[PDB]
Amino acid sequence: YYVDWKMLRDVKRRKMAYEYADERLRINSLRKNTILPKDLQEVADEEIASLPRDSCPVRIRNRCVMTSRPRGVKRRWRLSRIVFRHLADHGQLSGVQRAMW
Amino acid sequence: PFQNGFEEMIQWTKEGKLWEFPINNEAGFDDDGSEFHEHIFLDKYLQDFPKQGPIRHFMELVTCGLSKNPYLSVKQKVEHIEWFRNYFNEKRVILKESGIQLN
Amino acid sequence: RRKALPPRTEKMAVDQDWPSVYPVAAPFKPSA
Amino acid sequence: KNRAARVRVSKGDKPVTYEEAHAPHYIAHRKGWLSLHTGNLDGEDHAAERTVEDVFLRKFMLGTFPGCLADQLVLKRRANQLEICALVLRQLPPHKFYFLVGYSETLLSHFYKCPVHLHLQTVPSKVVYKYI
Amino acid sequence: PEITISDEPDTLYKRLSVLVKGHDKAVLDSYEYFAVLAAKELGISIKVHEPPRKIERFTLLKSVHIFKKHRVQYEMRTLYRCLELEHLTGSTADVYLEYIQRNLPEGVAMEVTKTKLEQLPEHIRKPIW
Amino acid sequence: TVDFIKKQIEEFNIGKRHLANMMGEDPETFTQEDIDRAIAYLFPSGLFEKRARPIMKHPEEIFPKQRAIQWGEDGRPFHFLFYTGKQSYYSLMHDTYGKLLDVEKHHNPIGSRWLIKEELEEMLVEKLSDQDYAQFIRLLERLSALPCGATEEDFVNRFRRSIPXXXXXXXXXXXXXXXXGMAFSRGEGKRKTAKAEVVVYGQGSGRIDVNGVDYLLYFPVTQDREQLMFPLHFLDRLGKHDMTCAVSGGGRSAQAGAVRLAMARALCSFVTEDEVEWMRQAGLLTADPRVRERKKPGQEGARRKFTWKKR
RNA sequence: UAAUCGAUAAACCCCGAUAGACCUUACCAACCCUUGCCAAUUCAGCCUAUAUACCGCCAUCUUCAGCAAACCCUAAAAAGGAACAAUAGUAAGCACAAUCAUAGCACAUAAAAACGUUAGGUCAAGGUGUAGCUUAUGGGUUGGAAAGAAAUGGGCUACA
Ligand SMILES: [Mg+2]
Ligand SMILES: [Mg+2]
Ligand SMILES: [Mg+2]
Ligand SMILES: [Mg+2]
Ligand SMILES: [Mg+2]
Ligand SMILES: [Mg+2]
Ligand SMILES: [Mg+2]
Ligand SMILES: [Mg+2]
Ligand SMILES: [Mg+2]
Ligand SMILES: [Mg+2]
Ligand SMILES: [Mg+2]
Ligand SMILES: [Mg+2]
Ligand SMILES: [Mg+2]
Ligand SMILES: [Mg+2]
Ligand SMILES: [Mg+2]
Ligand SMILES: [Mg+2]
Ligand SMILES: [Mg+2]
Ligand SMILES: [Mg+2]
Ligand SMILES: [Mg+2]
Ligand SMILES: [Mg+2]
Ligand SMILES: [Mg+2]
Ligand SMILES: [Mg+2]
Ligand SMILES: [Mg+2]
Ligand SMILES: [Mg+2]
Ligand SMILES: [Mg+2]
Ligand SMILES: [Mg+2]
Repeated sequence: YYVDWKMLRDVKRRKMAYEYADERLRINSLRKNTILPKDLQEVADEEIASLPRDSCPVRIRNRCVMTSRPRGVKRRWRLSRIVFRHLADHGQLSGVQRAMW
Repeated sequence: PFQNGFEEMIQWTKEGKLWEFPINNEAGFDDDGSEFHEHIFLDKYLQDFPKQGPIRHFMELVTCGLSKNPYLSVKQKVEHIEWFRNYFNEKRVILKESGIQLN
Repeated sequence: RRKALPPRTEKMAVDQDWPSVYPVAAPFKPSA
Repeated sequence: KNRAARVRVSKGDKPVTYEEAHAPHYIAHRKGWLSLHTGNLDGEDHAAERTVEDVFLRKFMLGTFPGCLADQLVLKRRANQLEICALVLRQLPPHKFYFLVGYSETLLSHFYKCPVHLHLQTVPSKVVYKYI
Repeated sequence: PEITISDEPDTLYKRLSVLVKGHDKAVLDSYEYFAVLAAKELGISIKVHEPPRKIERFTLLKSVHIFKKHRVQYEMRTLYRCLELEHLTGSTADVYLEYIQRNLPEGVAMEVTKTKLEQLPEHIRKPIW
Repeated sequence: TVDFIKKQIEEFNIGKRHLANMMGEDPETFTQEDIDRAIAYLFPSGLFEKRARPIMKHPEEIFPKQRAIQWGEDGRPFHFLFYTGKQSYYSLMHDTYGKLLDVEKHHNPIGSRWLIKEELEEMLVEKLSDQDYAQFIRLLERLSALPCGATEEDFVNRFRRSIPXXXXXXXXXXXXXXXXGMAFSRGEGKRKTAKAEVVVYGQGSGRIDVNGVDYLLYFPVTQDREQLMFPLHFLDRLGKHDMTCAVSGGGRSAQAGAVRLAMARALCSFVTEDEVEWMRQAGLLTADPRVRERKKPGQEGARRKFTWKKR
């Protein structure tokens, strides 16, 4: 079990987004070009609009991997602030010390 | 049985479980036995295409893109190009209709 | 049935060469 | 009042491990780090993986070795191999201890796809740093 | 132990630059000692220095719910030692570095740069097209 | 607890040998100095608190002193003051007072201080009270107050300590350059993100060069040039000396001040030993401890706070 | 408005968010699916009701000096227990202090700051006791929200 249903949803959006990556890339290339004819670009427009939009990149949300919390995650540890702190304060996180200066 | 720790590590490494030393981070990845001119120089795959058209503009761009791309094998770079051949060749109609004659 | 065996430090020869004892990367056993 | 990873003052009779008696602000001053790996240094990658990994090995060792675990479990990562040190209390008859040694090493090695090394240091009773 | 000798003219290194990143300054001190003592025995002619320490700090909230007046801050320090070796052979480097890396402690990382000596490529020597 | 001290000192020596033989030194001339280096290299703990770093030491420095057995196996106590609960203190007191009495029948600023309270507490292996300490020291003043015999002086010497005091601005010997055969002095000031180095040549045209350009051009702010003028106008040397300068970090005033410090430092080779104490009391050679204060989180300016609301 | 929740004297009000176009999302509107993530389970799954059942993390008095076992005394003890030319107090522990960090001093700042107090904050970080939901308070797809008569908190930019 992933910890939440929200997680299942986003796991799947990751798998989707890896699936169609190159269709996206390829099609969008024409679409982003000023050298090509506009005519090509309209059809291609309809084409990326075609492919399932649960497979689009921006629809992805980094979460805390243990705790699932949608905000507060620190990119490097893929952890929520609460969980991160929790670990770092038993000393279980290497090289992280409470900062004084 | 293991007579010593050195013995241990030794058997691990012959086995492939330990790493080789000193480390080269490319160990275990041969990249198909390809060489630099099979990445950088993409003339091979542009042979079928209109040579004076904006199609050349575009595909010279894609060329430059895939020439600079470390994260892909030769087989994938190829696949991109062939996908563009297939794509442009699939729409002859739109090529003709935009004010340029395209092959 | 409870087992207490004295540490290797008890049988240790005062001049015994060290790298014999600790050849490679080790956890630091307090016993040995 | 900071409640973080702290152990409250009792009527004064409560036994305390050296680690659990030294509060979060003390890390790197008196207390050390429970884990070691490259991942948090300036130029380094995959810190997250070693964190998930670490967490799972905490839970795993707590569950494979019931009631016999002494103090929090000390992980080291060296050149792709894990060195897992444990302070373990003496409860089990030694056969069972070696059963679980082999069991753990094998199982983990095949899970994390890297060679694991296990070390048990056995202790008569939980070390008491304070009170008691 | 098995040694072989192949006819081919082994690689020269002008300068072998070895950086060790770490957390604890102690570990990097003792490791310097070890590296210098290994190098002194292998006739390697080395120097060592201490590059400026990096300290990366960042900030989290101090509570679960809401007091944003209240934060905690955390640090990671990254300390450096660099062993700069001069005039090494190919094999010399391979062995010395093998001995170094094998004994690398768990808290530290190592970043190697070799500067290799090659005379001139073949098509450039003195042909002109 | 004494059995522990016997055992521990034995094992300490056995482990001492064991240390020398692995570390590969002669077990004879092995010192604590060597012990430290040894462990420090074997168990390298980066840790800030230095007591929590690994130690192998003679148990006497490790363990606290103990109060010895205070009574025979009959129950009967050795010292007659035992029932005072502080014998250690009141023995010193009885003796001190006795010394005094004998002195009265007989009689018909070196940097020396009395012990701290902690040092008398160490000397008697006894917890003390402030009042008690004070009482005693008071008594030692009474002792010093009279004619001082030989054993009298020894007695008070037990409770004597001596302290160092050192004040001089450290004087660099000059340096005569080989090229012109001329003497120079090279100073380094540091102020507030800005370090400067100033080489001062003893025979000048008045020339002052900064980072390869002239000082007027590098300090268009008049104030700065005044700051620069300070040491030289102080020592009346204004035209006499020729300075080369390299400064980096921070903004203009910080720079001018760094040059102030560096210069005033490089100017004490060419000055008299007396003018030095003047430059100190002018405050020229003392660094500026003043620096930016870190913002604090949940605040504004390290001091400035977010506007506070009563309602 | 068909259309979230939580905070809301000092100790809310650029607050959970170091962050909502879809997503996030918990909301409303329609449609749909019923061992419906997992190795097995008359079992799953629930941002549903309890923060006045809680653990976690914190706020607050607070840069406040006290808290507390083990004892000892008081022509009785609810409780109290010091005077230093000392009159019944001794006591390890936790606080403060001390040391650490801000790369040498020093000061400064940072940190720390017990016991309790406010049934202070949070069952929407996560986890749980008690209760409820189970062809639905569960799970999905598609759209839709976040309009200003004002009233006010904090900011930014000005008035030269
Ligand atoms: Mg997003
Ligand atoms: Mg606070
Ligand atoms: Mg300001
Ligand atoms: Mg409310
Ligand atoms: Mg409420
Ligand atoms: Mg409130
Ligand atoms: Mg605010
Ligand atoms: Mg939405
Ligand atoms: Mg719901
Ligand atoms: Mg209610
Ligand atoms: Mg409450
Ligand atoms: Mg609570
Ligand atoms: Mg007090
Ligand atoms: Mg009382
Ligand atoms: Mg210091
Ligand atoms: Mg201070
Ligand atoms: Mg504070
Ligand atoms: Mg303090
Ligand atoms: Mg309430
Ligand atoms: Mg309230
Ligand atoms: Mg819940
Ligand atoms: Mg429950
Ligand atoms: Mg629904
Ligand atoms: Mg929606
Ligand atoms: Mg108004
Ligand atoms: Mg303003």
